[PDB]
Amino acid sequence: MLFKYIHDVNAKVEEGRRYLSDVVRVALDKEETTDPDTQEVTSTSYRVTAYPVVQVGEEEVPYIPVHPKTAEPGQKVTVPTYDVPEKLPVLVRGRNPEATGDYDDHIWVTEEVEVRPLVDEVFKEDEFEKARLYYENVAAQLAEGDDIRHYYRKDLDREAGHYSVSRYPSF
Amino acid sequence: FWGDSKLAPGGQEGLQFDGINKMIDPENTIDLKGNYLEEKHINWGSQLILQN
Amino acid sequence: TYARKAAFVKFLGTTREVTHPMTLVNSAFGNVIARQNKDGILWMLKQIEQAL
Repeated sequence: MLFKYIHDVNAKVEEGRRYLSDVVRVALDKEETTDPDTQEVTSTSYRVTAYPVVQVGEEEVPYIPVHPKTAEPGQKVTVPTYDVPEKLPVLVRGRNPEATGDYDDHIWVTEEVEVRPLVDEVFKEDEFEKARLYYENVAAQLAEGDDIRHYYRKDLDREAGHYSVSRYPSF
Repeated sequence: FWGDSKLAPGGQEGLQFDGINKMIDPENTIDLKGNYLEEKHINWGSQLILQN
Repeated sequence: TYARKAAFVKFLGTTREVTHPMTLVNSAFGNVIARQNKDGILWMLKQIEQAL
């Protein structure tokens, strides 16, 4: 992971089905396709992703102080580690099959659902700056304090002003 | 007093309507076990109704 | 013979955005908010027409 970013979302965002966790990780990494016969790269690409992660442990990293603070030559700080979970819980209304009356019929039950990436995009080798802009835009959208809303990319859109093709139903 | 609407075969709907003995929740029951009705049982039932 | 039927209401919408500096510059084609509203209304009209 060339770039990595950890953001803490609020209760309104966590309530959604796409943000069932409380921490979001944004990453940018480079992929290489290797020739099966001999080690020789054939194609290269950059990937921008975003997953809801959960804490699994801790580790020690160098301390980087900010303006008011000052650090020792060998000062270190401990930060948590994150991983992508397989499933996350939800709370949905239900009914008790063996309710004896009118007071124990309606209840709440918990279910597990599959976790899917928030963002998954692929960029070519000669488009590093566009990938960097996309990653920065995702980070800014998360910093604004709401859900990720803009996924538009100019390269993958259909032509504009071609009335003979855009007249067909799209809903 | 003694109605019951589930007397059809298989426990289906019958021709009667439920009475006080059946509409009352099964939890709200005091069993005297074949004894007399003392004065404290009135308080027992009163609290059993007050707690709702 | 008689019957009873039900119909379910659905929802349609779209969102338009304009930046703050764009509202301060001079415009050659009138106000821009009205243009955005007109475009949104016409787009919604077409979507409804084909969804029908």
